[PDB]
Amino acid sequence: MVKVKSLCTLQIPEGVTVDVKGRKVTVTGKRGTLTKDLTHLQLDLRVDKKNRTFTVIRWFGSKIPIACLNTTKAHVQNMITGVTKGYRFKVRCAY
Amino acid sequence: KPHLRHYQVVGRESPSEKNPEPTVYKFEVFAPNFVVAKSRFWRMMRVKNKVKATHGDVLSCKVVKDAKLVARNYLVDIAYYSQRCGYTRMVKEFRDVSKTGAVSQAYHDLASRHRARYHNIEVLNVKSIPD
Amino acid sequence: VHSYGYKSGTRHLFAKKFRKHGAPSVSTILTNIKVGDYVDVVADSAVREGMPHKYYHGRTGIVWNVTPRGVGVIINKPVRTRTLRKRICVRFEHVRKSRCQEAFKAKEHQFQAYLAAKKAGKALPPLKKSSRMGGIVRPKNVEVLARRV
Amino acid sequence: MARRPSRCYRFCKNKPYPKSRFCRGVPDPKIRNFDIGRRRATVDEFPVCIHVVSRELEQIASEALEAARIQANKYMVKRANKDVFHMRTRAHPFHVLRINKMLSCAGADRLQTGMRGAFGKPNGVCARVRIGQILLSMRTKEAYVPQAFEALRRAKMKFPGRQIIVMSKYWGFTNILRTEYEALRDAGKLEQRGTHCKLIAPKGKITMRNVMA
RNA sequence: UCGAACCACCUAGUAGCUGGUUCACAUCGAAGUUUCCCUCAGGAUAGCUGGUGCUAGUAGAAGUAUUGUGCGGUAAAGCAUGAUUAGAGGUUGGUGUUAAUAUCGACCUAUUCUCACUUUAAAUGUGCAAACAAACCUGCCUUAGCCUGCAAGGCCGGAAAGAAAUUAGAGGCACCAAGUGGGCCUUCUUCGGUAAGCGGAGCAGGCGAUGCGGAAUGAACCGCUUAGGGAUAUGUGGCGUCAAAACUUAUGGGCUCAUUCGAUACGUGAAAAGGGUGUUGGUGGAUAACAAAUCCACCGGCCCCGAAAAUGGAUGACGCUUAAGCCCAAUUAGUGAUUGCCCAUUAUUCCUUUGGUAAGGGCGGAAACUUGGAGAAAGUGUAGCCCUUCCGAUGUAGAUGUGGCCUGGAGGUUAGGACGAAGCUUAUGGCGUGAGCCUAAGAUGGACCGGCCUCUAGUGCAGAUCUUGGUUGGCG
RNA sequence: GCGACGUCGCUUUUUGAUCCUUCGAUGUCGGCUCUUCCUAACCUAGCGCCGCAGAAGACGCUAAGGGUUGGAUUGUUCACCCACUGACAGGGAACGUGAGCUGGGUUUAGACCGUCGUGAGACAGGUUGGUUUUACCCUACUUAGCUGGAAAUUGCGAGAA
Ligand SMILES: [Mg+2]
Ligand SMILES: [Mg+2]
Ligand SMILES: [Mg+2]
Ligand SMILES: [Mg+2]
Ligand SMILES: [Mg+2]
Ligand SMILES: [Mg+2]
Ligand SMILES: [Mg+2]
Ligand SMILES: [Mg+2]
Ligand SMILES: [Mg+2]
Ligand SMILES: [Mg+2]
Ligand SMILES: [Mg+2]
Ligand SMILES: [Mg+2]
Ligand SMILES: [Mg+2]
Repeated sequence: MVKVKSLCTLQIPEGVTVDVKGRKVTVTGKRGTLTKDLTHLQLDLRVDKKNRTFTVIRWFGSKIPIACLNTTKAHVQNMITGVTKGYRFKVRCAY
Repeated sequence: KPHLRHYQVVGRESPSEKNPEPTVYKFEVFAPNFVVAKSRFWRMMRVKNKVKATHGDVLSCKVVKDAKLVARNYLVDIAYYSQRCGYTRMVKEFRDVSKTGAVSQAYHDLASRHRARYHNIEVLNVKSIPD
Repeated sequence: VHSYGYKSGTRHLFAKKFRKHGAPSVSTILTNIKVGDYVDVVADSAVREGMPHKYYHGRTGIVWNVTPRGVGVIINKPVRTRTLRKRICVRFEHVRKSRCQEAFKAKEHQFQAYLAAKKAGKALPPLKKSSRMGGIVRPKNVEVLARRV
Repeated sequence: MARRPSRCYRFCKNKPYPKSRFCRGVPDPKIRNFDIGRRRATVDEFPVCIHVVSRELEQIASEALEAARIQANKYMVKRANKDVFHMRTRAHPFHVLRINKMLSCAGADRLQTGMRGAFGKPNGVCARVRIGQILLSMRTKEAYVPQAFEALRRAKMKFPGRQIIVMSKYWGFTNILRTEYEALRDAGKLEQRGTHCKLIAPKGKITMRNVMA
């Protein structure tokens, strides 16, 4: 029924700094800044050191509690990347 | 605190006027009472031995003592009945302290997910697991 | 209520049994009945002359009358709130000498002959032994039971 | 829509009525060609003989098994051959059926028939299934078994009620397992009879002294 | 007034039809079935029931088992009387063929498929018997039977005891008489019908005729069955509020998110397959590679859709969702063996009544510190002769009893009344379970009348589209 | 888009049963009039999708919100045409609706006819003529007033968005 699988980790290099305050994430860089919200079941966001590691542990787990962990992993890396690299969007037409 | 103690029920078939020394049958059943142990003692012999509770006598039912209270693993080969897929067996390896404890969780798991209750449930091989 | 004749609803009742048909016994002709003994009024067919009504078939009762070739049998009939001692007149072949008392005919025959043997008699030969009591039973084959599928 | 869709006889609220000295005007069922395919077929040909046994006490009419005699049949050619399959039907519509047609015109309206003179007359025939009835048995190779998980479901959905495939460990019209069957041909335990065969049992008779004179 | 006027009379015409039929309590208490009937809206007859009984009645007892001993042919089963039939191919007809060939029927075979006919083949049933003459050791008589004695009948004495359970809540008849003779529901099974909240049955239970307790609600279901009270404890059902009880249990095992979740049976049935690429469970079978783990097939739902109506809208309401849902468990918390807790016309116990004619004991004078009774009378019945003891206590139709109630009058007796009788009024109390009685007080009444024992009847009224009188609403 | 064969859920303005309620009276269809309700969507409304280039249709889903006619013949319901229209959808409300109307059909007593019957008469066959009572009562609604009222008339009882 219920089990545990693993833990999720992200490294935070120079040029990017992440907080943990009110369990929310602040990521800044040298090309832009962005902050948002990533709450979910058993998903308590705690950043260990200021520039060491973004860790998000859950203690319970099932198909739904575990199909929601690594989406914050999909939504924390692009915080750290967009503040340094950024992704451009292009649009075309025809006539 | 876990109900459903473990009973050691043994019995001949009222010797005999025919065979004069029928083979003794012993088996261990988890039950709330011993009246419920004998009730399910005379269901195995009525089926697995074709012996009635009338034409036989219970030799010595007994309460198994215990194991030194310490956590360990348990795989309980359990066989239930239901209109929900009639007569399926199962394994459902539990991790409780005593055999009484784990088989309790076995019943409270089947009645939880298959709604199969005490009399629709046979048990076999309540053993332990090292790893 | 279209048909209620003297022989209604009695196909299987008067029908002879399987592979035993034909003439009645020579025992049933050589029986000996008195006024007073008991008789099973088991109406057999293949005689078809003197069979009683259906009702009096599993019934046993006193012989109040023994004519030359007709036994007269009283039989209790629970009519509605009382039983009638019916007085049926059948022939002998529809009659067995009823065992129904060998249960104590043969009991008090040897039961007294040994109560006398136990009271005065000549000697008291030991009889049937006790039935239900305890015992330290020694097994001869162990076993268990889990399942067979 | 003019004939009751075989549902008002899904329960044995009535006796069985046999075609007998009782009923005398019984009509004809449209299911006739029970067997289909290789016909003189020998017995060593197909390894698998799966049954199709029902589950409940349903009652299917003469109109759904008759297409199962064709529906569960036809899908051979589209994914197999006819001569590589045994299509033998193993039932018959025995229970002759009555019918009461109310509201006659000879008389008045809505007060002509006050429930009298209103019993049955022949209309057709249906069947009584109880738990454990074989609808349509199957014989096949190994490379032809999963064929009629469709063809059956093609005709299992022509039926009133449901059904299942019964994977078997028998050698068809015999009482022998497959694993030991390859061993019995090694010692020739079983004989042949045409499209079927009979088992030489224990208590063998002195008659078949098959050894050289 | 006319498909036979009107008046009076026969005539109070007859009505198996409709309506009504006047007090109390107590003791019991049913039936809608049998047969017969121009019978089926009714009768008669049995059964049911009451009263009065008679009688030597632990027996000629039993909706029970045991033991023996009979009986049976339904369930299941199985296919000979039949089947039902096609599948493998080969005597008998017709025929399409070139003495060679089939062809379908009949047949021939191993079968087959699934049914009514088969068999001492159930369960449940039911018939019988089971301790003082049923066996004996004997002895009569007429001998009926059969050629002295057997056996037989009507007898009989000498002798006989049990080393078929229970209740052993007493057996047996008899008489008189009602009421009922429209049942319905239900369990189990089952005939007919498309079906039914359908018709017809068998069995038992109910309702009727009956409450109480709770399934929100309901003649019937679940408990329990019923004199008036108190307490203790339960039953069914419950314990989030309504609502007494987990003041939301220290609850434990899992399950469940449901854009109408789900949640007390029987109410009627809720939802049928079907699938999935869904959440949880299980089995068959790979890789050690998915795009250090990842597969190919299905079993199982909870759950998603499939699915829908018309006043507004129902788990009963709110509401509940890390439950107050579901399935399992629990019952003071893995510390040590019991009743977590709340509710009854039930149970237990305690008083009180009342009946049983239920048992007893006194049934005319003595003492335990204060009075009551083992001194209140020989008695159906009361304001009981007195104590005390057991048990039962509902009830429609009906029956019966009452030292029982009441009205008018008679024969007796006792007695009132102008110092106020009947009557009448009632926040006039009391006292009787009640019918009712008695009292007081009338800024009522004015002249008759109460108690008791018998007698007597035009004797009790809420209800008849009652009758008569009067009033009233609507209504200024 | 459906159609072989078929089947399986749910359907009432359904064909009949059932005999449960009503026989000391629930007054008969259809209309008129008026209100409501449902969606299984007829129209408009929202995308969707095709052998949907424009045009124009095509299939589908979402939505009860609004809209859904005027006539001829028929007592009609239905049906049929006529014509408009964006289209003239399908239902419930006791087959919504007579102490509201109407009285055409059912509708009796008159009469004629057809068949039937010996006849009186019968026909659920046709034709014609044929009562339609009562609100002044309670509530519902509709408007029209009046007056009490916070322990919703009471305790002094005490709570201020
Ligand atoms: Mg059978
Ligand atoms: Mg009996
Ligand atoms: Mg009751
Ligand atoms: Mg309810
Ligand atoms: Mg109490
Ligand atoms: Mg829980
Ligand atoms: Mg008088
Ligand atoms: Mg009078
Ligand atoms: Mg009066
Ligand atoms: Mg009156
Ligand atoms: Mg109208
Ligand atoms: Mg007009
Ligand atoms: Mg009003």
